[PDB]
Amino acid sequence: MTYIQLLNETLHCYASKGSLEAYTYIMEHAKGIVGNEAQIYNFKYALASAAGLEEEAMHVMKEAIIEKGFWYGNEYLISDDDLKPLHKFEEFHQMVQLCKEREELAKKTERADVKYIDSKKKEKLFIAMHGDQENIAIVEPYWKSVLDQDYTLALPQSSQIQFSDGFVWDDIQRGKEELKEHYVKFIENHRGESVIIGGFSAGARVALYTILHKDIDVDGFIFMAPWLPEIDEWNELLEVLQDKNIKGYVVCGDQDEDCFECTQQFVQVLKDKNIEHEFKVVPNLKHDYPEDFDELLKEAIKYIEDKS
Amino acid sequence: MTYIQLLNETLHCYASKGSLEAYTYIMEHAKGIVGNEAQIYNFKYALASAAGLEEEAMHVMKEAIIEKGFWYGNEYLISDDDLKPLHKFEEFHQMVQLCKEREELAKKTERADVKYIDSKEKLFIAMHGDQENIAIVEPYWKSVLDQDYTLALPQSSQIQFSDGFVWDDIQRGKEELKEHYVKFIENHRGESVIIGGFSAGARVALYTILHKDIDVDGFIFMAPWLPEIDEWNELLEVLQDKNIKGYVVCGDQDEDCFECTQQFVQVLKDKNIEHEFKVVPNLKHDYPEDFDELLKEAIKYIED
Repeated sequence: MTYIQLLNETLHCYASKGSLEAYTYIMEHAKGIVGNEAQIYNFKYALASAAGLEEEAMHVMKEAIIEKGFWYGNEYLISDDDLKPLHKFEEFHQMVQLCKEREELAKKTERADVKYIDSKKKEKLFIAMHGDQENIAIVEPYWKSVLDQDYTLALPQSSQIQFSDGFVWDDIQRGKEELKEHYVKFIENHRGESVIIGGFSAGARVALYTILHKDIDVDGFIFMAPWLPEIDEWNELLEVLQDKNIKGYVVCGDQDEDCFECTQQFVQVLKDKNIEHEFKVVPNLKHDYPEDFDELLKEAIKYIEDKS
Repeated sequence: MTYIQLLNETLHCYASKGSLEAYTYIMEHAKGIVGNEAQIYNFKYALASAAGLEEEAMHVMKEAIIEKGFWYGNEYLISDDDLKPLHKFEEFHQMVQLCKEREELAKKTERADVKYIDSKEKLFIAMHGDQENIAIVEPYWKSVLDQDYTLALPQSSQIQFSDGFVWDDIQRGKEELKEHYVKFIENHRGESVIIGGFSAGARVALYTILHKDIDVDGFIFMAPWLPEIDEWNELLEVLQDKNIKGYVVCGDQDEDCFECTQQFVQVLKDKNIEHEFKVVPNLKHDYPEDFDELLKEAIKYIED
């Protein structure tokens, strides 16, 4: 029973039954209810006085005003009809005067006040992994549209350099390590909610390796022409996908001589291990992203965590 | 044509046609394409050399390495078959040596790097009812944080009794409401803004909006008390000017506010203002017990 329910039912009871019953009602139900005691006491002694329980009303009043130090309107005090039976008492005039004082003071001191309760800022993260012989400039354009879904985009670059501005994921260990380093650093000074990791070819490889070694907690993954040459060797580790409930959105073009094979073998295992996912083959496309890839990203994200 | 399309079609052309045609292909399509130039130059001179255009290849190489300062793998350089025709040239050994230096340096210096590209600041103002305060109203509007909204709970300066505040003088109310709001936006740029209220609280909220003292995207009233709804006929026009959505809720046992709330909803229909009224059965002058769920819908509706 909330403060308002108590107050509403009490009033109802005043009309329904007498002032006596309503007094009896609030006596029993007021206990424990938080809100504004002053208002609760006013109701109590007003009902007491109205019902004819003059003595009860006086000590209720005393407590409120004397013991708890609250105050009520002067006009109300000297004009509420329910309180007339109390004017006989001298203690009553004492309270009146005591309240008047507290009121005059309280009114000159009126002032606005406000309480702000700032939000936590649901920070979402998306990590995209470039392909071999790429870098951040080259992979950014294809994953830039994740900001439209309120996602902070992290684009990691491998330390394994092959030529000026060209980087690779050959050594999948350093990759997994770095990927963890970046991820740890990010959550340490944040600790976000949703996390989706995306990748292209070898990029997608390290992404999947990392996830499976539980080096990164992810809600879903979005691979584009992933290069997964040891898909059979990772049969045991793929279990991790069914014990943590992760959604996968995989895309690959049917003219991709290097990645349609491994991408379809991978999808086969995802079906065998009943992992919620969705594979999309784009006709005529080779080893490149589809021209309406930013639209697929919209679906993918919707699917991944928007849905559930 | 993207960097990848260029690179893929060029290779395709190498297999389809000769190394000469593929060279010719990349020459005309590379122009303008953004993306790793080093990789683009490698393709160019490698195809040149392979095709038999040794001289062209040399300048291509020179530019890339000399003029633009890029470098390539030593092993690749001294082992790619397509580049063998270049070993005759002394300038070629110069490049080799120049790259070896830049490579040794670059490889001892390998290091991870990452680029972050960050992605609002929303405000919600709830107005307590007469004879209430911040403690009493907070519980019914606390669930707006779940929708990424900063919650502002203003308290009227008009005190009636210990910890009991009222919106009698609807002018001071409008004033204060503006003061709080101004102060907040001067240091926040609040994108979305929704104002909510209960009874008299909702009244000041509406009065303020209409005097354009506060820009709001929507408003959520609970059992609003609007006694001069007809007197505000002219000022209600403002709701059709900047296009605001309204979500009004009221209980059918509310002796004091079901009248005015329905009259108000009537005007909103007459003035064709996007809105949605919801009557909760059996409810008196109090919030519905599943009110935090209605707030979810209301906000969904409003921002949509």
